[PDB]
Amino acid sequence: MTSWRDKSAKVQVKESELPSSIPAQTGLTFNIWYNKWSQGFAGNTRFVSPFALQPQLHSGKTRGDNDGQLFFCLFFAKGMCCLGPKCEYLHHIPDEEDIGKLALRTEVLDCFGREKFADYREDMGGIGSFRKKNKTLYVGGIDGALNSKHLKPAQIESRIRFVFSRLGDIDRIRYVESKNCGFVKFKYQANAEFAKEAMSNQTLLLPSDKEWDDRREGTGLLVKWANEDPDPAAQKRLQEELKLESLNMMVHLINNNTNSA
Amino acid sequence: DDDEPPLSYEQHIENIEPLDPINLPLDSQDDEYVKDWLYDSRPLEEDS
Amino acid sequence: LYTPKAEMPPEHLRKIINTHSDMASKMYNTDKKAFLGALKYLPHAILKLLENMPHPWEQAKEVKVLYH
Amino acid sequence: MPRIKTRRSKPAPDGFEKIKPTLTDFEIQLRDAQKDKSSKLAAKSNEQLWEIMQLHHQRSRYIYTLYYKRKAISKDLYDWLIKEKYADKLLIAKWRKTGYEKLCCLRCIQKNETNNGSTCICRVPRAQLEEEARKKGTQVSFHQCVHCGCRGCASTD
Amino acid sequence: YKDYSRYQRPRNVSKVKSIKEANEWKRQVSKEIKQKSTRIYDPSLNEMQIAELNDELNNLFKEWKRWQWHI
Amino acid sequence: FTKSELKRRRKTRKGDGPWGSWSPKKVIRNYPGHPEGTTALKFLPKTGHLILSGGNDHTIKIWDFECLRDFQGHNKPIKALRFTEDCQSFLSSSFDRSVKIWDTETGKVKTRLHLNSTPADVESRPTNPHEFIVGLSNSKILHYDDVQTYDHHLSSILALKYFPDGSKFISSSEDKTVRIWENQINVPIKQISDTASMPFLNVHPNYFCAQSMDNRIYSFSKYKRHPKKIHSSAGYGISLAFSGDGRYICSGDSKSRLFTWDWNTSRLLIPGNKPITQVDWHPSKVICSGAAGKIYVCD
Amino acid sequence: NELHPTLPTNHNKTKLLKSLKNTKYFQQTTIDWVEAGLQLCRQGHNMLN
Ligand SMILES: [Zn+2]
Ligand SMILES: [Zn+2]
Ligand SMILES: [Zn+2]
Ligand SMILES: [Zn+2]
Repeated sequence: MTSWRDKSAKVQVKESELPSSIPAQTGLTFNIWYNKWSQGFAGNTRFVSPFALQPQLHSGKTRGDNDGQLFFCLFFAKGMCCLGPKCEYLHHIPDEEDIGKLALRTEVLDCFGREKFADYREDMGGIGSFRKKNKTLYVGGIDGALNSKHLKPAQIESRIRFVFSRLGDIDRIRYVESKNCGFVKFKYQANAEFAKEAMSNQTLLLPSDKEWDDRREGTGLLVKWANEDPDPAAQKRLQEELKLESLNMMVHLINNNTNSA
Repeated sequence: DDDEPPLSYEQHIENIEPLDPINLPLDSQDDEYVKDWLYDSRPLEEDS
Repeated sequence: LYTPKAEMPPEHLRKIINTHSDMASKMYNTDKKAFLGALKYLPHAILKLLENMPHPWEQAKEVKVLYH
Repeated sequence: MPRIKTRRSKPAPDGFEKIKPTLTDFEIQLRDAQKDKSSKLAAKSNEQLWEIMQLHHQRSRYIYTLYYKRKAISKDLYDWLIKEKYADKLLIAKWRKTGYEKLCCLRCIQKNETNNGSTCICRVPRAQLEEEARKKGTQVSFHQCVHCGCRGCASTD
Repeated sequence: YKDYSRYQRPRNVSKVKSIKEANEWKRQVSKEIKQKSTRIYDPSLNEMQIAELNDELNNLFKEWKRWQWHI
Repeated sequence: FTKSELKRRRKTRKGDGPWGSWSPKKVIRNYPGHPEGTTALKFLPKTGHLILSGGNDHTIKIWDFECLRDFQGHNKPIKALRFTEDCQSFLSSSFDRSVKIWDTETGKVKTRLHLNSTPADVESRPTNPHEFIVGLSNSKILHYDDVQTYDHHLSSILALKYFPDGSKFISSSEDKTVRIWENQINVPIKQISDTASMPFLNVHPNYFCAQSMDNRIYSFSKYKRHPKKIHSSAGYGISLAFSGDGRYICSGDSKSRLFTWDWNTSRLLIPGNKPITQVDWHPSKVICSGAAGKIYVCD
Repeated sequence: NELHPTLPTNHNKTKLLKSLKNTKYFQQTTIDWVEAGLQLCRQGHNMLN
């Protein structure tokens, strides 16, 4: 309301300021059908995203708000949308009012409107599956994000807790030092889909660090979909919440038979 | 040259005047009926 | 019903062929398919071009075209 | 007949030079619009098409107002403009009809091209479109026509 | 470009250049470390051969120390 | 709705209708006005409100970023001009063997620096130290107290720069070398001999420099160039400009060396007269002095 | 050519360009012949590429 509904959305990147459509050259000749580079080897292909979402800054009314659009702007999340207030999709953190609109729709496709698939991708990356309502992200690749600063093991979690708290309500955040990776679980799936594209290829630097001028030189972190939590301290919480979900559905379902009779 | 692309019409051709065409001298007395319209692109196109 | 196919400015066509000079964006993916799908029709366009070639007496010849 | 000043082209009539400075100014705007402004968005590319349909509309609307609303050009000039492609023969003719005087495009009226046999939206009056916005409880979900971007050619608007 | 899959070690470690460059020469050791480690445990029975191959391992592993030492 | 009410509604759209709403580099400007050719250009470092342009007519004409004022007082061609950041001072240097200071406040010569042997083709103002760095056909760099002379290469010194950290002075000469100077020790810290005459250099606003030659523009802590026989300027946007003597303006990226554009200037109302002598960016615009007696603004 | 006549068929009611014009995807305009040739060369190279 005061932070979001009061203002209008702002142009994040100028349309001249947008990156070039060709990728960085990792081959000898450019391929025109498949917009990639062909001959020779294939190098790396991952780079730090130059752009990042400042959520309390860039949120505002847009064109999709008056139209009743259901879906969020993909390049609002990357910090890359050049249309600003003239864009057909939404430019704000998903809320309970917003996911209530997506409730019939979230089952088969994400908050960005892209269709979910049958099974997960091999590296658990990408959009996701409709078969599992996954609400947990695997925050990985943290060394290339931090530009190989050491720091400690719990300060890394402090960077994770500050950044992902702006991207929605959180169920829990777990960091594992031995695996150098984090597990962030959200209240809703739509926040998790939103924060996944928001934090792909980003860096946890906070310009109070000395490498802030060299934030671009790194690799960038991987936010991917999480697998199941293998400890039985969490497994028993899964079937406990699945039980409560089933009891909340049966009360709703006997009222269908009450009206059916 | 095969190296250079085919040049754009609106920049390099549209502005220039064309050139004279291959029109015969044409008589004024013998060819009076036809000299008005013999070399039109579509001859007598609007003559009802 | 029916009408007489609309007449379009020349600048509308010329913008299109200027825009598809270097096509590397993601928006061009359907249009990339369209060029391959038009390849079967291309000897027909060559016939309609070489039969409409200007004869020696005329400087320029304005033909009527149908474009995607 | 061709836009090129061929030898075949009949020379200009008398009142032409009084309106040649505006007509050249429309011409140089058209040359700028076709320059391959390379963009990445599909929303930006068709806006570049929308500017071209706007400029060509504005030129023919000016020639229409000179001959019909002001009668400040001769008929020999006005036929010379149409034969030398400066104005659209058909788009002017639709403007003469009582419904279509502020018409967007020849493309917009055509029933055939669309999915259902309808004109495009930018042919509907806004006050009617405001009415379904009152009905649905939702502000009007139209901004620009796809094949030009018009915002109401509607005669009432 | 320029692959790093073509050239040699190159022989001296100290003569190599900026850190983003020696990183890829370093993994250009580790793959042959990985490849010939898998070639250790094989039951292929040539005991003379795997002895000279064991010395090549110790050579490359010492190089791997040296590339880490330069960094 | 009524026809009068519907009339007052139809004006509420912004344009007249029907589009009325409900709810690389290019050449922007050409400036003539110098009588002779224009050798050097510098811009006001604080406000960006003016230019200081030298000439071959010995004058200096302050152009609005219109012509504000003329600064005479040199007897010969003004090869270099530099404006100071922390001072309201302008250091001009010419072919008359003198480095002349200028008080921008009152517009009069304050100081004249002496003991150069021959024409002085470069002035660079050291940022922190209140120093002047001049270099010339004298084959030496003279550090002026606004003190030190540096045993130079072996030939005339074309371009000189200053930086606050070590290697304070970067110098370039027609012996095809580029030296990095340790001024307190007053001897060479490092020599860069990879150039095959280096006529121009430019400091990136990354702590590096872009070095020029006839056919190869290098960088120093390459750039892909064909035959562009020989000024350089580095925008804060990475883009690295290159002025040619064959009229070609070679625009490049200082990250992939890639050359994304090459332009060609229209000479004037001779074909040999169309080079670009000097060039500079503001503190999104490019200001290039040419030997056709004109200043061109590239947007 | 005159010994073996091939007679045309009368049920060919769909020409190429007539049926092809009917679709929403094509539009119609008039331009110079040389411009038509240069567009076809630019398109035709772009297809084979
Ligand atoms: Zn957007
Ligand atoms: Zn229209
Ligand atoms: Zn329309
Ligand atoms: Zn319209």
